Amino acid sequence: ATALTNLVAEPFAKLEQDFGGSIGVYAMDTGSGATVSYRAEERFPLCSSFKGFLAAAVLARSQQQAGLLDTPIRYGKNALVPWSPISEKYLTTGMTVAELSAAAVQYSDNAAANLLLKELGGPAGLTAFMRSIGDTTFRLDRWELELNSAIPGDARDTSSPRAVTESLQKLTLGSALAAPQRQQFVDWLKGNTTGNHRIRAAVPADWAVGDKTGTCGVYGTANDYAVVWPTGRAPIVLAVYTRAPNKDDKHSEAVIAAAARLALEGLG
Ligand SMILES: *C(=O)N1C[C@H](NOS(=O)(=O)O)CC[C@H]1C#N
Ligand SMILES: [Cl-]
Repeated sequence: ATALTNLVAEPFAKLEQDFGGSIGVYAMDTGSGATVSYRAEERFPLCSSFKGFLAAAVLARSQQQAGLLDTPIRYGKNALVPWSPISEKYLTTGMTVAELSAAAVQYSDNAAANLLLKELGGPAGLTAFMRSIGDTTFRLDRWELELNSAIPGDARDTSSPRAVTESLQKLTLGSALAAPQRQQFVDWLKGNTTGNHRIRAAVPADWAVGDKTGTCGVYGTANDYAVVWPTGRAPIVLAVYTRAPNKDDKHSEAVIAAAARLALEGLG
């Protein structure tokens, strides 16, 4: 007999009632292969969460371009956009590709993400990297900040929780990348600073977590994805995405953390 997915689903539905929108969740236990899935194939806006996959695409590029990571990108004023706290600090000097990548992942630095997008040939460059690892769902169309609009019905700049999770698993645990680059991706995720009230809030403090958040700032639209390493057990890969129908519906970190908990607890 298979899982009773109605029973697995029930507490997510309840959560989304008080939230006033939609929650998408996919979790995969890499030990057992068990999964939790709720609206896991619906599209949700990526917001800043594309920046993790961006860093991975940069790492993929570096495999073929020795020293790309230690190459400084020296930029002007036009690179800068709000929510770019690290790239703003280094305007007068520049930042290496590695530094920009760390800033994109760990501070969700907007300007740094746009600078790296330019290196890959724009949003379409990153989408093409995702297609190269078999993600047919992911689509990044625009740049920071336009990609944050999160307008109801817009398929631009979205993916599914499931596709996010499968791609995250390929890049962090599978061999999609070479082992040094894979470790570098994990290290960047592990050092994220913006995720303490989301998936990390659901995980025992002594378990290692790498994550990337997104917060569009409208339409209740926010997210997190992560790899979790329970001590002495196979890692878990999961993604939690939200949206809501009104522009002024608040997003909620508590809801994200609650959905992560339900997902993690439901794996077996
Ligand atoms: C991305 O979604 N961002 C970047 C920035 N940081 O928030 S995040 O949730 O940590 O990713 C502010 C909100 C939004 C923008 N712009
Ligand atoms: Cl400029």
